[PDB]
Amino acid sequence: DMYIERAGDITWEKDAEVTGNSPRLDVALDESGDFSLVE
Amino acid sequence: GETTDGVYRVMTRRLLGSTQVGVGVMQEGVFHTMWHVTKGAALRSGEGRLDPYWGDVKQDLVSYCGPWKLDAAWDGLSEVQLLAVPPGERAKNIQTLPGIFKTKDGDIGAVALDYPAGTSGSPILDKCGRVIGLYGNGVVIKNGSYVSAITQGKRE
Ligand SMILES: Cc1cnn2c1CNCC2
Ligand SMILES: Cc1cnn2c1CNCC2
Repeated sequence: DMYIERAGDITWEKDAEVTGNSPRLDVALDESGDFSLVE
Repeated sequence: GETTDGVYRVMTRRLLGSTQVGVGVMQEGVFHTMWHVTKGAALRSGEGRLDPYWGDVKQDLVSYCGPWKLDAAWDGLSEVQLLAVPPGERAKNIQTLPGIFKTKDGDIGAVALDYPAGTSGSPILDKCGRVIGLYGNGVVIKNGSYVSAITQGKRE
């Protein structure tokens, strides 16, 4: 049995930690909703 | 149950202890999550029941109590924030500049941030606090890093 619990408000936070790169990738999406890399 | 707008954890007591299987967004009385988090099953909020209303395995999205309400879109230029809600940990904002998933049907923003699978369904936001999609449907790239699409539904 699945249940939900509140975790917070949805807001933009000034001076949040900034990380992560921005890759441009060719991908395919199959009938099962799974992505795969196209090469 | 609780119907206040905001971000929620999706939990199960079927496995050992209480396990976080995902996250979701409550907005305008509709609960929004990724299909793979619930597999379309009913949810509980206290003593209240949330029944699935719309879903699609290919988009990997599902709404409860009403139709999909989130329609904001990434502008294709600006940094966004993932409001990550990891299992057993406090909600935390992470700012990033999305990359792009290029597909035969068009381009989609993507966020190169790696969190445990039970973080799936966490919202990605723009600078006005609008939900531009949900985190958790993605791929593993060449160097072994995980990258998630910014998955958004359609408001009918
Ligand atoms: C992580 C996970 C599990 N099942 N699915 C996914 C993502 N793509 C849709 C199906
Ligand atoms: C957010 C999510 C969903 N599935 N997975 C992840 C990250 N680690 C790889 C598997």
